[PDB]
Amino acid sequence: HDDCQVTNPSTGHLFDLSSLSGRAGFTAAYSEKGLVYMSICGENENCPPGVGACFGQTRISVGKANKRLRYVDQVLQLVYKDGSPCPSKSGLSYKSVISFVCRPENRPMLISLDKQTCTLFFSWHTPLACE
Ligand SMILES: [Br-]
Ligand SMILES: [Br-]
Ligand SMILES: [Br-]
Ligand SMILES: [Br-]
Repeated sequence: HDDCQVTNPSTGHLFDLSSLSGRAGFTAAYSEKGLVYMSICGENENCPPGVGACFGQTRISVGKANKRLRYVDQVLQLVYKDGSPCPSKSGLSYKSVISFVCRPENRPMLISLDKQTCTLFFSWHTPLACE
């Protein structure tokens, strides 16, 4: 239903990330000194309009925001696609994959940047991802 909510279809458990939404959003550490700004289920006020995540140093987009929350194998996931053109001979764009995993007891982390696909992979351990 693409409103920052999703159910586990096997159990009907309703997951909801609306409590993390807001333009102020969050940041994740990037490299030595940089960061990435990110808003959940909406654009981030530090990024260009419509952009849900962007590099701190440049405000260059690594994904357009959306509310299409998905459930797969106990993980909740947002995928912000259509980022800026990345350094790529074949014309790829940056995208951000944001994975919420259960923590029964709340900052995103960048765990990987796959240069092959220009995809930034983030993880966020949160009680919001538990059932
Ligand atoms: Br940066
Ligand atoms: Br949105
Ligand atoms: Br894309
Ligand atoms: Br992790």
